[PDB]
Amino acid sequence: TMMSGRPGRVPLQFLPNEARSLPPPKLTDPRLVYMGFLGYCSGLIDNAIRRRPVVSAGLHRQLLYVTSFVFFGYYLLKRQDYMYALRDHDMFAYVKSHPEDFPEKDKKTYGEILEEFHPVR
Amino acid sequence: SWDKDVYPEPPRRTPAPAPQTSLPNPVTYLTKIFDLLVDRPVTLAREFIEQQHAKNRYYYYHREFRRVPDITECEEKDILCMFEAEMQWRRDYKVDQEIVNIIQERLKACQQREGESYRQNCAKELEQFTQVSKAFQDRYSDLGAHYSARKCLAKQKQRMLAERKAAKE
Repeated sequence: TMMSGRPGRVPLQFLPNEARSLPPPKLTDPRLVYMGFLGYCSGLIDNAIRRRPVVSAGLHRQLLYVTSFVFFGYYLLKRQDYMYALRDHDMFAYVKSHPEDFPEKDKKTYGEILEEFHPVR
Repeated sequence: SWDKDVYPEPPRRTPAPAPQTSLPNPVTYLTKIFDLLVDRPVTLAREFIEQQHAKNRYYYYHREFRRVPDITECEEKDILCMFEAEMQWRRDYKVDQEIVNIIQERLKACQQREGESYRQNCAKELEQFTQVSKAFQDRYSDLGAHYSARKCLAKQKQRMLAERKAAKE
């Protein structure tokens, strides 16, 4: 289950305090813009289902859709970035603490390596 | 305009006109008519256009790429060095293709110019084309549609191993 059993993980915590050391996702993030686009599409489908003008009826409702989607998308992206940073940090620490399992290989240039040539006739 | 060393042309040996009959050669009169009705206006137009070109004289340059370390001096996964070497190798491949093209142009020019004595008078051009073709076929052949510098290196290594085996026998 990988990250579930990490030491110090507080249960039912969306964003740990250590996540604040990471840069927050920019408000112009393409992922956040796509979340807003999903909210707008949800508003359009809500208008379509209730048989009202799709692109004009209920501007407040569509605005609320977009705002909620952007808000939850921002927090979701922050958590995702935190989790990927945790993964990279743990991988780097494990590599550093286990030199034998990840040894540097001899760097032989192509002039030295013999790769067989397969002709195309 | 073109360097005559790159494209050799033999000295022009044109026989002198020595007519024996007194009939008026229609070819001479036709050539004079052509030179009066076509050459003169064409030359005047070219003079005008060349004057206009000389009025606004600007230049263009031949981009020169410096030599880059080859695929031989390139680490296993050094993507940057491999990219540089691959681009240089592709440029060299294009240059060698154009060299073969120049040699083929020489061969065709010799074949046409010599007329009915091309077989004996173009042996040198045939020899040059044979040398260049053998070199090109040794270097760039059987690589396939997905050729790369690593593949030429492999073919060269195979050829050198074969040469060593022949030398040790």
